[PDB]
Amino acid sequence: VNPTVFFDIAVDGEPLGRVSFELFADKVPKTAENFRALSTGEKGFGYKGSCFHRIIPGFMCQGGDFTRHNGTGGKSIYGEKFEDENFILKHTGPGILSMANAGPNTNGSQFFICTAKTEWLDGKHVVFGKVKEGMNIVEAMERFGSRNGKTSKKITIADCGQLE
Repeated sequence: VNPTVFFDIAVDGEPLGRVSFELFADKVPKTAENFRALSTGEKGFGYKGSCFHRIIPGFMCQGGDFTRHNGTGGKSIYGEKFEDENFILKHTGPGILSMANAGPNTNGSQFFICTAKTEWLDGKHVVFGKVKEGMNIVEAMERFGSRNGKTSKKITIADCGQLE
């Protein structure tokens, strides 16, 4: 019953592969629905064509800024920001999908895929999904990152949508 969303990842325009995410709509329905709708683009905007602007190997891949492409922008389907829904789920290891924010109750569209256990984020970032297929593609993306987060090539979501 939990939706599955896919991204097709491209590196400087060249196809890399597909990642699919289970979203935990049963635990965080409002947060999961935001990501789902942004992935299908059904509201008229969303993730298709946007980039991963910050990739730190051994930490995380961050994306979702589809308005300024650098970590300053993005917006949710509910408005510019929405609240922290709950903190039931924890950052338990690689593959966790969690919301980026700028303080309490400022979720927009930016998210990060964890590539390590990041327990110090528990209770501050809302966990809402996990990689289902294609963790190996996330691992491949991670190699184009750097210590300060700058990417050596442009990593883009060439296509995205809902599978299940």
